Amino acid sequence: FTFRWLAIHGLAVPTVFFLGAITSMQFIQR
Amino acid sequence: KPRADLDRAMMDPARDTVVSSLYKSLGGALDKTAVYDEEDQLLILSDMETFPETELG
Amino acid sequence: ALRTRLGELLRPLNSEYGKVAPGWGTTPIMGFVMLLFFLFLLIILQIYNSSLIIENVDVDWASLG
Amino acid sequence: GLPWYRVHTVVLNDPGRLIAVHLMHTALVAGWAGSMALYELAVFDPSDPVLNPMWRQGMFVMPFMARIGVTDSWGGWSVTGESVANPGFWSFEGVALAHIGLSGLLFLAAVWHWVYWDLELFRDPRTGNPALDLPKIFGIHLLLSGVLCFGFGAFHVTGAWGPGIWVSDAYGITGKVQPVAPAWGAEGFNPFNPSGVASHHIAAGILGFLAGIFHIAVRPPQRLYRALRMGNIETVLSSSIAAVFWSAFITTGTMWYGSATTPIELFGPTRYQWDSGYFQQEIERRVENSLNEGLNLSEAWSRIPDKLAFYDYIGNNPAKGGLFRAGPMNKGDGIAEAWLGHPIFQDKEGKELTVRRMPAFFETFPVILVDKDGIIRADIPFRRAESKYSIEQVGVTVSFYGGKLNGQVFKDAPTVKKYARKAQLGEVLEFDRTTLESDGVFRSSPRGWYTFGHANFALLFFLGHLWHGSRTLFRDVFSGIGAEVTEQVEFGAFQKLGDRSTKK
Amino acid sequence: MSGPNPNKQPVELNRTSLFWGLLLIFVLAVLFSSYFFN
Amino acid sequence: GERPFSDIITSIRYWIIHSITIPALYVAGWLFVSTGLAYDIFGTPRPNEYFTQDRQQVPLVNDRFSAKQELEDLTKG
Amino acid sequence: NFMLVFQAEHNILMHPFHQLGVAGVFGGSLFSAMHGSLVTSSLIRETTENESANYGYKFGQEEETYNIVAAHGYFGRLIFQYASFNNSRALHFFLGLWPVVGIWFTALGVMTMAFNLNGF
Amino acid sequence: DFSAAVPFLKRPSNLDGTLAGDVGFDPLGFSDVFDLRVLREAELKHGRFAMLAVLGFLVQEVYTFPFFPKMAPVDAHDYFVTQGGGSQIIFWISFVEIFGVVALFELIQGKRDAGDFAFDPLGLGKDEATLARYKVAEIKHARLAMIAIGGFIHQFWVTKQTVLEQLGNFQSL
Amino acid sequence: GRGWFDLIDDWLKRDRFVFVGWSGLLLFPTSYLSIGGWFTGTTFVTSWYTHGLASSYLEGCNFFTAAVSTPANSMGHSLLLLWGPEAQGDFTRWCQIGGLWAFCALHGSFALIGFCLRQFEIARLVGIRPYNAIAFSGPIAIFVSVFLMYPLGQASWFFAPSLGVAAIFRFLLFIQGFHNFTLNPFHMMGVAGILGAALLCAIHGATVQNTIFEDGDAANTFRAFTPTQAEETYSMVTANRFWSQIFGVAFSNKRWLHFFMLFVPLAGLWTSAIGIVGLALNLRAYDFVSQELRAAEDPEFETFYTKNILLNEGIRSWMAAQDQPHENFIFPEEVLPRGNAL
Ligand SMILES: CC1=C(C#C/C(C)=C/C=C/C(C)=C/C=C/C=C(C)/C=C/C=C(C)/C=C/C2=C(C)CCCC2(C)C)C(C)(C)C[C@H](O)C1
Ligand SMILES: CC1=CCCC(C)(C)[C@H]1/C=C/C(C)=C/C=C/C(C)=C/C=C/C=C(C)/C=C/C=C(C)/C=C/C1=C(C)CCCC1(C)C
Ligand SMILES: CC1=CCCC(C)(C)[C@H]1/C=C/C(C)=C/C=C/C(C)=C/C=C/C=C(C)/C=C/C=C(C)/C=C/C1=C(C)CCCC1(C)C
Ligand SMILES: [Fe+2]
Repeated sequence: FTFRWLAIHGLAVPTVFFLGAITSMQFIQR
Repeated sequence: KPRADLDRAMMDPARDTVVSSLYKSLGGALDKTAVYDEEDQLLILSDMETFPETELG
Repeated sequence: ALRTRLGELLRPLNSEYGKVAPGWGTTPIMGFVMLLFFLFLLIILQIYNSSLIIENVDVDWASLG
Repeated sequence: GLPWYRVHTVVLNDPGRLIAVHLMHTALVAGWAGSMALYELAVFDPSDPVLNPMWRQGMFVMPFMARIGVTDSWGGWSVTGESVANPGFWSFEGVALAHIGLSGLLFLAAVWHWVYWDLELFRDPRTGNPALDLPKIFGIHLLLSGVLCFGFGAFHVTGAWGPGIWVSDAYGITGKVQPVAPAWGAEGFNPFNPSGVASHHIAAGILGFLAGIFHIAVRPPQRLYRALRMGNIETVLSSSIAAVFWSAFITTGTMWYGSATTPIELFGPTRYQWDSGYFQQEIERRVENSLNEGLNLSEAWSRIPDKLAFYDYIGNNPAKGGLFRAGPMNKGDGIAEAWLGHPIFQDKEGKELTVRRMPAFFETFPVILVDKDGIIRADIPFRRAESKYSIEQVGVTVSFYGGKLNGQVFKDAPTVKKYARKAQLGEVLEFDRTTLESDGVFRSSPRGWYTFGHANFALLFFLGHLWHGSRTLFRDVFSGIGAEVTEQVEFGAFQKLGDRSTKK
Repeated sequence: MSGPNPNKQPVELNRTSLFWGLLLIFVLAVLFSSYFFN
Repeated sequence: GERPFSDIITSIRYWIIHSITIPALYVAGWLFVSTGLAYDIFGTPRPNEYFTQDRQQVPLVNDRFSAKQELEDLTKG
Repeated sequence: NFMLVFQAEHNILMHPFHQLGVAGVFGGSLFSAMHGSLVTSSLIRETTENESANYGYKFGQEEETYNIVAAHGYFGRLIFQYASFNNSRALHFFLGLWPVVGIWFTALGVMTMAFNLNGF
Repeated sequence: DFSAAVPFLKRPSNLDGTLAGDVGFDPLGFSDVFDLRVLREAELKHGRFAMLAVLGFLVQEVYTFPFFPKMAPVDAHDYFVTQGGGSQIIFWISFVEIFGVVALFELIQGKRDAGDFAFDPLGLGKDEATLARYKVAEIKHARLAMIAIGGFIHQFWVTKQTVLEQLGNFQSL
Repeated sequence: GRGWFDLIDDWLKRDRFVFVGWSGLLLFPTSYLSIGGWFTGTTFVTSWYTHGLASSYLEGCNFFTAAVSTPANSMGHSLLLLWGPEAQGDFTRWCQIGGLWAFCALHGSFALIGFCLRQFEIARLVGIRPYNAIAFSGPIAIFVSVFLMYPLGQASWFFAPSLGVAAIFRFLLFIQGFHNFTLNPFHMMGVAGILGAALLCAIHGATVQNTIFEDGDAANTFRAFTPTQAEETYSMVTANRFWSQIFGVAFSNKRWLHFFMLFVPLAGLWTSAIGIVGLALNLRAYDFVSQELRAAEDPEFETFYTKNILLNEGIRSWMAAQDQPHENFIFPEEVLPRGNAL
């Protein structure tokens, strides 16, 4: 609820989203 | 030139208008500016402290 | 400090060192003017960058005719 | 003692000697202006304004003298190419001598203000210490600058009382000093519209005059006085340096990209006129319009002026020079003598070929000839490689239209290769090399040198602004920090950082 | 009046600074001489 | 003042809400890639969309103010 | 010429040991500037306004010439409170460790590319 | 104490009501900042110029001097720019208002009433009640003519016809 | 009680885990958007319509080959706003024309401004001198010159560095080939500054770690130090003697030593920035005229500088066809410079 919470969640939600996206991209048949 | 004997102590704020409020916002009737800063603003501090000399030393 | 005619003429123009307006003074209207200047600079920058195209304003060497 | 890099801080609290050193700097700058003008007049050749203009000769302050009215000389010539029987006093020589005399007068004034430093004007009536009421000084100077700007834009630029400014056409063929009527609409913010200069100076002079009245009238707030350290003159230095490098970036941009204040008949063409094929497109349009009137190629290409074909040349590109290729542009490819005409390259089957023009990035570019579709039909090998599309094999012949070689057709391979190499550079010209012993490497225009110098100066003055803002806001800890810092640097000792009253 | 200016300060340059300045100027000359000459 | 790490990692809510939210974000990214939504959002070509039948060269944009129309012409079909 | 031919024949830029060496020199410059600025920023006031601040330190003095706690607090509040080194000895070990290891790795990368074990 | 003219606005603090035509109308409040005497001087002089201008428009439309050419009043301005009569008119106006500057300075110093040049050659106003009534009438006529002269000029600018000519055939567009 | 501005100033300057300050309002969103845009570009956004390249993990690139590529050359020096006349509000077309590079570049410029302001603000609140912001002016000069002033002097944003790894390597070799930047003396001063700063860092670390006082009985000497102690932790006299009799000269002033450590990399960065600003207008130290004249008059005359010139020609000619695809450079095999060709 503090500013540290917001600073973490700014760098956490898209971080997990991007990590999932990259792990999905690892299985694309090139 | 704006009138003399104008100050924001006798002028009622409830009677303010567009020009009067624009004059107040642009620093008008500033007869309360007799105060000075009273700070040097060029004073470099010179309070040096002497470290005590130890036996080792 | 020697006194001169020009010095005595210009003395009232340099006589109020440190004299301040109490409080915040004219800072809000100063900020409003700064905001207007920022908008004006943004407008002319985007005109010169061709990110802002205005009627009858052709940013080109060919507009000289 | 003072270090070598702090020797000028003795006039920081001495207003009289501050004025003295400012006068000395002003005298040095004015003397540089005068001496530079005299040297440029000593080395200027006004014989051919078409193929040897002032920007081909490395004139630096001559373009700025010619920008706002001074175009004649006591020698009887003008930079527009005309002859002046009665030059008047305000020629190039008159301006140079006026600057020299002004430098001398400012030098004497600097001497007087250095000797007579303890004027009573510079001392505060309330305290007696030497002080400057910087906000009111700023009001006075802003009012003076507003008056000067309004006067310049209302009388000098408009021609009401003055010569006007340099106005050229879209392609730099017929440029001269003309009175300029201001444009008050949105078209005044067109940077290539010279009416914007007059309208801007009038409006900004009025606004600066009003703001100077305000700044003389109204004292600063106490919050802004304490925050910006308005009692210290180093904040004035910091903000002035900031504004100065802001202005330097603005002038760098307007010089490199071009504007109405940087005409191409004084500073030369820009690199983006070569990148976009500006003059090439104009020349092709004129040739097409002349061909649509029933003329043949010779008459159509002979109607193109030599100035317009001279602008369509990569040696006039400011982005082709070198950092240590010093001197004028004529020290490079040479002094231009004549336009040889437009080359048209034809193979053995009569199909026309165009040599691909060299981009500004390339010091060397391969000579390749394309057809109208864009397919390589002929080229020149690198230096000694075995070839497939060489000039000797395809039998390329070159025919010149217009210029000095009008009507001539060259069929021998060495001449065709030479003219293809020349056509790679744009329009083919004839250059003189024995006058200045030109080495043969392209050099930059005054536009490019101005841009380089002022971009670097703005970048360095950014550092200077940072340094002086730091020395202003941190004046109390100039010689170091004390023992009152140890309590503040404890993590979580105070609620608000740096505030002793917010202790937990 | 025309006399003792209170802001007069002496100027120093120790031998370390002298040697640093000499090294700087000579190294700059070595570096830029090849480019001034060509 | 600050919130210590032990209070963060020993909180029961801190674990259940993460266990119900973060794998959802992971699967959301996985489906953002795997359903082809990223290609459509960011304009990235599919492996079968670098070259078309009519365009066998690099699709260069050659005009500034008609870039949107040129991209729509190049990316159609 | 050596650098250009080496890049042509071994692609040293894509070699991770050369990248570690570039990180070593860039980090060495970063840490040299950082340490110098942190020490110069927190110098203990020992001079007057009309002399260089270098004379506040005397060669062979026992006391420390700058406030290590002040620089540590400034750098802790700059990034986060344990991005700094509380220990000056550990800080100087890191200063001597980063670029030495970087140059070791880039020298070993050139040694390995001598025998044609090229970069990525 | 709200304004007599404007019921929702307070009466301006500098408009006590002693002046002629002081009904309390000052929404923007120019009297709060600038001097009321100088403002009344400017108002009275604007109004006197406008009254003379309105009478001049009527007379010039109805009668032009035979040694002057016959034309509309508004476009005669450029004719007398070129001819030199307008230069004479502004020259004598400037000559009178050179002393007008001194009168304004005395007004600033407070030794003169606003708009009071003591110009009563015919002795029309000597009784105090008649003098106050004439002051009120003068200020009302000044305001009315200040509006009317701009009305005349703009109507000629949009319709290309003079005042009584437009009252002849009232063309609406 | 207090005004609203005073309350906001108190909350911004609160001594919390992450200091915000007034500079934080400019720093945190701009830096956050710069880093987020870089990750978004290197993760999803292509370069197929600007460079004809693949520069995202979605196209199959790794960490080295993925980049946020510069805009197309046709864009010129456009600000490339999302609402601008090029994209006209279309996020897809904005990503396809390279507008994400402009997003990252502008937000990173203002984020560097914010971080330098943060250094100033924390130095003012703590109470120390602001030499760290002066030090950070160096990297600000690097970023400004290279990523803004160089492309603004060139044809477009296309020739600015692309935000990647192999993209930066391409920029290095491109500048060497088209500019001969190694020959530039300002770049030489920059290299001297960087290598001397690394030298100073290593030598100061080694000297301090090897001249410490025996302040503890443990063989590992890291625990024998407290931040609040008054005495020095290492011998300046012994270090000065060692370097006086090993190297000939040595530091005797600790403050001058640390200002030199501050000054060398800063001067190197600023001089190299001057060099890049010079390159922005093709005002280069590309050639020595007398060497070229002597090589033209004498075919047997050859130096390593002439070989470097030939290598630059090779870089330009073999790189321009695919490196600048908008120009449609078609170079036949006979015009390409080859060592065996002559
Ligand atoms: C430039 C130029 C010339 C010129 C000229 C000249 C002299 C032009 C002069 C133009 C003038 C005087 C215009 C005046 C307009 C007055 C208005 C709109 C007042 C409205 C009042 C209202 C609505 C009152 C409203 C009201 C209020 C507030 C209070 C009561 C309620 C209500 C009644 C509703 C020439 C002829 C010399 C030619 C030259 O070559 C070019
Ligand atoms: C090499 C260099 C270093 C790095 C930067 C850069 C690359 C730009 C380059 C720039 C160098 C610089 C700053 C050069 C400065 C040159 C200057 C200031 C030249 C100015 C010379 C001044 C002169 C003649 C003054 C002549 C005035 C005279 C007789 C006056 C005499 C008179 C006086 C004294 C009394 C009245 C009567 C009279 C006759 C008027
Ligand atoms: C650009 C734009 C579009 C429209 C919206 C808006 C205007 C807001 C604007 C901004 C959008 C934003 C802010 C998007 C945010 C994106 C973010 C924060 C993406 C972050 C992704 C994080 C990632 C991958 C993590 C990478 C870390 C990795 C692999 C780990 C590396 C490792 C390390 C560090 C040491 C070696 C071992 C190992 C494990 C390999
Ligand atoms: Fe140390």
